[PDB]
Amino acid sequence: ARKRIVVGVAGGIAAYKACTVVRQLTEAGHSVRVVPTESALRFVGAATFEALSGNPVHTGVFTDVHEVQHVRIGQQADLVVIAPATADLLARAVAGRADDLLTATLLTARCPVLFAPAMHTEMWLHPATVDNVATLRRRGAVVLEPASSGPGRLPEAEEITTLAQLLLERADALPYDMAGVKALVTAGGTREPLDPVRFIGNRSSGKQGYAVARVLAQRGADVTLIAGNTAGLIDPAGVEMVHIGSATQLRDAVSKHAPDANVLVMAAAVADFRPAHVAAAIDLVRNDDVLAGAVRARADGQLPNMRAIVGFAAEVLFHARAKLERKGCDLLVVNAGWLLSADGTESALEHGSKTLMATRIVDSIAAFLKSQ
Amino acid sequence: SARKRIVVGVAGGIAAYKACTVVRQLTEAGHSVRVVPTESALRFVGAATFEALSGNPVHTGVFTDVHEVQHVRIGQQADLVVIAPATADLLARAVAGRADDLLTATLLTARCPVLFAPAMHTEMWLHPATVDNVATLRRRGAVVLEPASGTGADSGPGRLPEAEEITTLAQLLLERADALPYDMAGVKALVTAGGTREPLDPVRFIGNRSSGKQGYAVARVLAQRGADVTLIAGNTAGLIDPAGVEMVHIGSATQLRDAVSKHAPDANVLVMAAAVADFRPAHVAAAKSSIDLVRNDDVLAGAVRARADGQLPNMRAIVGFAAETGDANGDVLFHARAKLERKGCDLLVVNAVGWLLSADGTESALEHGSKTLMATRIVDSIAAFLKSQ
Amino acid sequence: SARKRIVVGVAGGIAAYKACTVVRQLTEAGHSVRVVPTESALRFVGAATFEALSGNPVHTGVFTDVHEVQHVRIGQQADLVVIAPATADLLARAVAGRADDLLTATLLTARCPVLFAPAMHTEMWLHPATVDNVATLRRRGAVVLEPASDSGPGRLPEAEEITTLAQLLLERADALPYDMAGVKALVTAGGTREPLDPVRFIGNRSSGKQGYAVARVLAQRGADVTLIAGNTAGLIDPAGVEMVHIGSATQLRDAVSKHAPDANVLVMAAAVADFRPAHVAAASSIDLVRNDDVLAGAVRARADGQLPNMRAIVGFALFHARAKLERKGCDLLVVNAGWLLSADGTESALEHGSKTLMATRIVDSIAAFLKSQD
Ligand SMILES: Cc1cc2nc3c(=O)[nH]c(=O)nc-3n(C[C@H](O)[C@H](O)[C@H](O)COP(=O)(O)O)c2cc1C
Ligand SMILES: Cc1cc2nc3c(=O)[nH]c(=O)nc-3n(C[C@H](O)[C@H](O)[C@H](O)COP(=O)(O)O)c2cc1C
Ligand SMILES: Cc1cc2nc3c(=O)[nH]c(=O)nc-3n(C[C@H](O)[C@H](O)[C@H](O)COP(=O)(O)O)c2cc1C
Ligand SMILES: Nc1ccn([C@@H]2O[C@H](COP(=O)(O)OP(=O)(O)OP(=O)(O)O)[C@@H](O)[C@H]2O)c(=O)n1
Ligand SMILES: Nc1ccn([C@@H]2O[C@H](COP(=O)(O)OP(=O)(O)OP(=O)(O)O)[C@@H](O)[C@H]2O)c(=O)n1
Ligand SMILES: Nc1ccn([C@@H]2O[C@H](COP(=O)(O)OP(=O)(O)OP(=O)(O)O)[C@@H](O)[C@H]2O)c(=O)n1
Repeated sequence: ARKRIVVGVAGGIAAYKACTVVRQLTEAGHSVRVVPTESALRFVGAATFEALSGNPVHTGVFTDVHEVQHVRIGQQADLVVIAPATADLLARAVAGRADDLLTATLLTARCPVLFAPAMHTEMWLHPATVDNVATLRRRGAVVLEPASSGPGRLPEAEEITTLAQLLLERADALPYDMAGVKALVTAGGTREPLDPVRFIGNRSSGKQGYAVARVLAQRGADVTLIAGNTAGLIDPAGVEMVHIGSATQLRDAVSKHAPDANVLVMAAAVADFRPAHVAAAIDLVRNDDVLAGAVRARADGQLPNMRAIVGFAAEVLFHARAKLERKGCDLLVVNAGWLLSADGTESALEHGSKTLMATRIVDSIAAFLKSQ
Repeated sequence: SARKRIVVGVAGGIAAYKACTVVRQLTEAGHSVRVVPTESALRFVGAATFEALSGNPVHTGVFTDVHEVQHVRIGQQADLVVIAPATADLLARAVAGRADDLLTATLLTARCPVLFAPAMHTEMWLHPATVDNVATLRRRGAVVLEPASGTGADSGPGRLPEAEEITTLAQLLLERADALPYDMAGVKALVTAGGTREPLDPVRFIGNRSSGKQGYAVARVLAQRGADVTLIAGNTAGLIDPAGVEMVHIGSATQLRDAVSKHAPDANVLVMAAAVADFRPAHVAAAKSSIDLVRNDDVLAGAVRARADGQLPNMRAIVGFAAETGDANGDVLFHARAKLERKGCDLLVVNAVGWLLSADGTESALEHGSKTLMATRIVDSIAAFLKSQ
Repeated sequence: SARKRIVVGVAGGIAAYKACTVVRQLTEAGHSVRVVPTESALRFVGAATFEALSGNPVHTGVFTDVHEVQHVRIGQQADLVVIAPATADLLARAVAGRADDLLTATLLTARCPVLFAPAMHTEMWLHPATVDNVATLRRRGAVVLEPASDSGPGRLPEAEEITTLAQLLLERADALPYDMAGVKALVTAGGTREPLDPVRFIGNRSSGKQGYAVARVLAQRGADVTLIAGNTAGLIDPAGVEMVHIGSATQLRDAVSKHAPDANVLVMAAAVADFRPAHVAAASSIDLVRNDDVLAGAVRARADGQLPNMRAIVGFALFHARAKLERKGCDLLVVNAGWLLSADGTESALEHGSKTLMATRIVDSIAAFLKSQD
């Protein structure tokens, strides 16, 4: 259960944010060794990383040579996380440099490698960085899309920790395969009002919707995410946020952005009905099916971009295979998980995290779009 | 003059003390050696060791003795640059084109053959960045030796080849700059080498005086040019296993043919350079004044006939070896072409106890030189033939 | 465990990069090795090198790790201390009883065997201060390897030699007394090659190791050794041993003839072939002839007073064994399939171990026989 993680820290202003990544990985029961660059010590000192990780902090290969630390750290690692990954670090990782303990450890690691780049937009968008990021991606490393006045800010420490424990559970979880895919996602419970202060709502976290949006984003999809009431979820890096209120405001937001979308995933738990009298200081009216309405602009001919629609269902193997054909979605998800597509294929989602399940969902979407 | 100027670059690997004997052997062979270590190499082996072994000063940066314009004169005057060990860091700097210490600045300056001898932990060696860099150095004209694998649990490639292997591959490039193109990639080659031992008893036996140097040389040259080489060796003159070849040790000629028949199906090229014993001893006792002899099987003929009977499909080139002393009944090329059509070989190496003859009709006079230089002429023709077939 | 603890000390000679191969070899043999360099050795080989090979920390003075009592525990837990190279300066400090760095402090506290492998320029080695210091260390119970051979003596012996002798002292502490000073010895080793024609021949699977061992142990105990070698398993010349190679068994007979006069000990350890082929073809069924018993030829000349100086002859290869010695005429006989029979009837069972170990027993028996007539 307790995995061995290396946390590489390169020399960026965001280095103090790695402290939080180390503390959380440690709180989750994991064994963390911090390997900073020399230039990271100009930002956070070895003492801080030594107290948070509980293990010694060294920057070069020529210390504790008797314990062969330049190979053993990488050979025994279950994951390598670099946060922040500077342009310089990425440039060295691509070149295959091994001139400090962090880059030598990268060459030795035969485990998943997660870069969380952080830098100024101009650096991130410079053609050397762009090619370097592409090369690391095609070599099998995960390079998180940074957050956004432009792109380049380090993703929040929770997003990095979550994606780290994801790769610990499933090494192939985040291939850079959904490039060029545009995706509108919905998540969170909607709030149907009856008062400028009071309302009716439900208990959905939004986590699985957010999880699916995050996994799409970190696999290359240009994601747009319309959220309602969430369990205080913070926005995923690189996804465009559109916050909404009512189950009606959800519909308008969908039909505002859905034409540009290539893929749409209804994870929102929209409430069935809706009140009709809103006193400014029990008259319900049943709300429209936003998912089912999408399949119809589908047919009526104004979604010549849409190539996949996925639905979420609440708990029976065969009892649900009817719902996908009836609802007209390209595939449907349900957990008491099981995934069912419109080609008859069905698979049971082995138990896991909302993000781990989100990867199975995003896998089944990629396969569907291949079959076209 | 036969005295060449060698630059020995030493990068920061555990193997740096092995570079010491490399410089000792090259100076003992009359060459003039300048050692250019990286700064990290100095934490493994001291400058004083290299100054005493080479007799020349040892510096790591370009800003020393800039009056003697050493950052260019050191490269401009070298006949060979050898890097041993070449670390993953150093290969990466050479590929990027860095010139930030004296060694890498010498690499941009040198116009002579350039020999890297990598040494690393296997995981560094198989890392995609390392393998891309090795490919780029090779496409750019450098020779990058395939490392050794010397075990049980911590085996795998990445070990520095033995100094003798490095020094004799260094001398090869001093003699022939184009000796080691990476051209045999994708071919599997089976090589026999050495003499055989035909037992009279457990203790005594009949044998010949074969050193094995010929076959080992072609195995080595094949390995260092890309081939996945297997080497069936009998008795040799204490020859170290070449870097990157699978080794199989046999005692007798019967034991050789069983070993050849065991590995020939996976092979693309077979090199019969082993001096195989013509006749055996009739009775093998168990302890100890006229001993009878029985003829052994012609394993080389055994392979061509099995090939013509469809039992060796992926076999594409069978090269035999022949010893020669003078020509009277015809010329040497006349009798060799007859020996080549009769045995069914694709290539015949006639040893002047050089001549290279080919089933395509090619013939070539091998000039005198080192056994390893002759192996490159041989491997050239094995390549030339495979292009034809 | 068979895992013994070895201290390899390294002093500041050009030969320090050769100690790296000693450390690796002792480590491949399963032992735990702690390298203790002098400060001036770090000018030649870095601490980082010795750390990667030894797998153990590398320190140079006594004040590091004072908590885990290293100034003393490094010596009093060692099973062997080998110094390679041992410079003149190190030998002088060891004789003085200096302890001003970790290596010298370790030497004063060790109670196991101590093996010095000196290496230096010949003028340093033959300077009277060094000569005296080498004699004091030998007198005091240390083993000081005679170094190898500009062309003079003082080269570090090969690593394989040092590790061989290191593992020998791990098996027998008293194995290399400096007892055979002045003795002229001549040894034969290896198999022999009787040619049929210029390229073919008939050989035997003799390694030469057992004969090389006896020549090595003799030279490192004080003797001047001439080794006549046949076909060996690619063996390296022992340091301090005039080498003479031979081919056929008559070429050996010819070689023992030239050199046996000057000698005081003959160790007929070669596996000489008894039969030679009928004729050399210079290019069926092979008839053969017989070769001279070299050992029996050797006892005859001694018996006819042709070898005045030779005081001991040893043969090789105890039901009929005691009779074999009396029939051979040899002074001692080594029987392997060990047992060592003497020319005064006393026999001893050489408990089988390393070849070099039983070589020290063979030299033991030679030593007692030479002191018999002294
Ligand atoms: C205050 C400050 C903040 C920096 N932030 C970043 C950054 O966020 N990303 C980046 O690539 N470089 C950043 N740099 C530049 C790096 O310090 C520089 O590239 C350095 O060599 C670190 O690389 P390394 O940690 O991989 O060795 C910053 C520099 C300074 C002075
Ligand atoms: C004990 C030890 C052994 C090492 N061995 C190697 C090696 O064999 N190959 C390698 O590429 N790197 C090795 N390294 C990593 C290098 O020391 C490091 O990459 C160094 O910066 C290489 O730089 P250079 O280009 O100056 O050699 C080793 C490091 C240590 C501590
Ligand atoms: C390149 C060089 C090689 C040397 N080699 C030896 C040597 O092999 N033996 C020796 O006794 N002194 C040698 N010396 C001289 C010194 O005595 C030696 O390096 C050092 O001072 C001895 O100190 P130590 O006790 O640490 O060995 C050498 C000096 C140099 C500069
Ligand atoms: N007002 C609503 C309510 C539900 N949804 C969508 O409908 C699906 C689930 O509704 P349904 O087809 O009725 O199946 P259930 O799981 O039973 O519905 P519920 O959410 O109430 O559990 C989800 O994909 C959700 O996006 C919708 O379109 N608009
Ligand atoms: N029993 C044997 C003996 C020889 N060979 C192969 O055949 C070649 C030489 O056979 P041979 O006809 O005896 O060669 P010659 O032309 O007579 O020259 P020489 O024997 O002196 O080498 C060598 O390549 C050897 O590898 C073989 O396969 N089987
Ligand atoms: N031609 C020979 C053969 C034997 N020896 C010596 O004799 C010893 C071996 O004894 P040996 O009598 O040859 O052993 P056996 O196998 O019994 O041989 P033999 O028929 O002679 O008894 C060795 O020291 C060896 O060097 C010798 O001097 N010359």
